[PDB]
Amino acid sequence: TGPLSLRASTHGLVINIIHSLCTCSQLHFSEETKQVLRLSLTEFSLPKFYLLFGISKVKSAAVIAFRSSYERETFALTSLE
Amino acid sequence: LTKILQQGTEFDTLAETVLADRFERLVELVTMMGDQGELPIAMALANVVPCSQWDELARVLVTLFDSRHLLYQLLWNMFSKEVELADSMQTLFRGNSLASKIMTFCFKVYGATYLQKLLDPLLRIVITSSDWQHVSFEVDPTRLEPSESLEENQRNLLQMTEKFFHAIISSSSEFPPQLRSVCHCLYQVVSQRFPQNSIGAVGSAMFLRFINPAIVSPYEAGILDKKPPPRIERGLKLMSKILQSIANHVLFTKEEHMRPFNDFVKSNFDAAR
Repeated sequence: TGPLSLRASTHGLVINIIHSLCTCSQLHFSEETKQVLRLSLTEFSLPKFYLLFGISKVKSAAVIAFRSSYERETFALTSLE
Repeated sequence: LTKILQQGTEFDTLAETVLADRFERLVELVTMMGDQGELPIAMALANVVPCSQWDELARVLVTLFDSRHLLYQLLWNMFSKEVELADSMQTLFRGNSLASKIMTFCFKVYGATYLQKLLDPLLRIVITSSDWQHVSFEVDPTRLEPSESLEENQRNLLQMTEKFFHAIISSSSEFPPQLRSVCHCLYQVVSQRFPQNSIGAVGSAMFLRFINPAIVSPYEAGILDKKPPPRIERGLKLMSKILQSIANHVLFTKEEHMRPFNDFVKSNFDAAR
């Protein structure tokens, strides 16, 4: 929902959430759990999840998350599933 | 530089690979642990090393056996020596010895995050609330100024003690697994040593070398970025003394002003246990 910047920011939010979820000593997770989270981070990095998140044609979400410093597509509920 | 740095093991020199293999063989040389007996290299280095390097030895040992996942057995051997080298239950591990240096380094490297997360809210209560309250903390009648009241300071100190202690008892659930393994390794060999208050010596050492040093010196721990006012410092020293007396399962004797606090100390014996 919203322009390109907010959608890219949402994607970066999801990536940072998983990244901080695996790289912190507070939770003291198991090893296999860290393996499946590491797999999940890779699968969210895929272009398929870019198209799920509404960001298309953009190579790097992190670049256009800050692009001002330096709605046409419809939304389908199966992607939300 | 990244793609160069993760290139692999085909581009390194013969000298580099020979050096790596020789280093690895030396690391394996230490970590060979024979059946039914303690590890030989550690037994040699425990009894050979001069005192000036002792702590440094402890450090590299803690860096080694943990990375080989064998830290439990190293601690087992060290404590297995220390339990017979020390006789009195009070004198166990309190003196300067290699067991003390190793467990001190273990506390410092492992429980820093847990200690900081436990300690900063009880600090922040003192930083703002009791600071504008400016509750005094002098309990020695000779050190008491005439303007201050003895009983009010004692009540403030008491309430502060139950707040800190109940915070720790609440955070009983939260420990890193490695620190718990260290405590278990200590407890098993201590129970082998004596059948009386095997848990008690564990608790006394636990408050002695981990908990109370942060309480006396919060600024030195790095948890508090500023030096606190000296009244708070004196009060925190009193916290450390009273909690140590709780851990020792014995009440104050010399301090008459601590005698009313002995009832609260002996009241919390079973919960601490």
